[PDB]
Amino acid sequence: GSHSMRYFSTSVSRPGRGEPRFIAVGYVDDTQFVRFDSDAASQRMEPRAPWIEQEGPEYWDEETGKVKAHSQTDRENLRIALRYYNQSEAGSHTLQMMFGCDVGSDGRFLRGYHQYAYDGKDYIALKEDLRSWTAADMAAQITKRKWEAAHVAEQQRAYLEGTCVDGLRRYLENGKETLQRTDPPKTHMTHHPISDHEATLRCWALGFYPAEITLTWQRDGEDQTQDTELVETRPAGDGTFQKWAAVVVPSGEEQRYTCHVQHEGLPKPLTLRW
Amino acid sequence: CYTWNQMNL
Amino acid sequence: IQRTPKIQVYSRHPAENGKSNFLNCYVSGFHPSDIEVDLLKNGERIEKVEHSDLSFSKDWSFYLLYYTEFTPTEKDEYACRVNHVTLSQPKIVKWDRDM
Ligand SMILES: *[C@@H]1O[C@H](CO)[C@@H](O[C@@H]2O[C@H](CO)[C@@H](O[C@@H]3O[C@H](CO)[C@@H](O)[C@H](O[C@H]4O[C@H](CO)[C@@H](O)[C@H](O)[C@@H]4O)[C@@H]3O)[C@H](O)[C@H]2NC(C)=O)[C@H](O)[C@H]1NC(C)=O
Repeated sequence: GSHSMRYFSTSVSRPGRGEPRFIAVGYVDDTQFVRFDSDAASQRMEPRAPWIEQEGPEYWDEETGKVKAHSQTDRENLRIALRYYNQSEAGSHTLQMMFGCDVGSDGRFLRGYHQYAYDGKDYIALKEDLRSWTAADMAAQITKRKWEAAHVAEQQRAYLEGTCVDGLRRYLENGKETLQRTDPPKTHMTHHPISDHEATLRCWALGFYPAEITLTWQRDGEDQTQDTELVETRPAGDGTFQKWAAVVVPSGEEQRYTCHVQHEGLPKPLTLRW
Repeated sequence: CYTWNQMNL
Repeated sequence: IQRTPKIQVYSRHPAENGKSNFLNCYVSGFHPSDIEVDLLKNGERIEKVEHSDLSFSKDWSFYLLYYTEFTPTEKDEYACRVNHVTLSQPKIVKWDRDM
């Protein structure tokens, strides 16, 4: 099926306590495989998945060099944002960045990404045409003029349509034992009385990969939408994910409620009933 | 497969 | 902007008393990234606790997984204590075996 590759970087300044802290992480689908921490001792792009440790030291020299350069660029980009927003030099600010590509079931390029965020809000983002930028405020429009004059999107597109797609196909191959196997969710249901006239039904989904899943409660075939407590999908810690959905029901009316599980690894969507 | 992020704001 | 962390305390596998497991504290949806997370056993802080590398979701809000290996018992009470600028005080979320 379709697959994705993403890098997420974060630079947090700390005036008076040294250089800004830079952290970057790389993902294939919902599987992290590399990391870089500017405060770690190695000062190297470190591996985080088994299928990437087979890469030679030439790969690690190349990736360590590119991520170190990004770290220093975000260091001077944090100073620039201070001038743009007229902010003081004592405050701690955040510069975040995401870039990557999406490939189809065959490996063809579908979409590419290249986005910046300052202090948690959108700054600039490469549009779907891989040529123009979405400037989110007056400060980003200064950056949009600079980058569109220096044709920044052209080199960034060459990576997205080429180096990103090639590396993603190469990663999916080396780790096909993990990256390309979908684990369907193991489901169960629990029952908790809260008073003598109400009770809780909790619908569990455990040990599934990839993370995308949909849990829905129904009363007499009608979606609940509201009245349904839904938690964020959470990592189990072993590469699989968890999620549960709970509904509060009047006592004696348990069987009129159903839970519906949709997942990639399910041949048919499940329906659960107490 | 990291890219070249040397563009300044 | 500032976003408040969503906190989940749970085990990697279903809890069997006497069977080795993993205690998880997953904080997500927060901003800025500066956060303090401590796993607790009977009110006491657990010492050797690992955490994932800092990452974030599509909306730029961060998430972190703090985890340690543990063996649940009938009497032992576990919890997660999170502090963040958006919180008026450190928030303690106790571990429920069915949450
Ligand atoms: C970019 O940022 C800079 C610095 O943050 C900013 O320049 C400063 O703006 C403030 C106002 O926003 C100025 O403050 C004034 O300072 C004088 C003395 O220097 C004070 O007396 C003034 O206070 C009066 O108003 C109060 C309101 O109740 C009264 O109670 C009081 O008694 C005073 O009468 C006033 O606040 C400041 O002087 C400047 N300059 C510096 C160096 O800080 C600049 O405007 C920002 N630029 C943009 C485009 O936003």
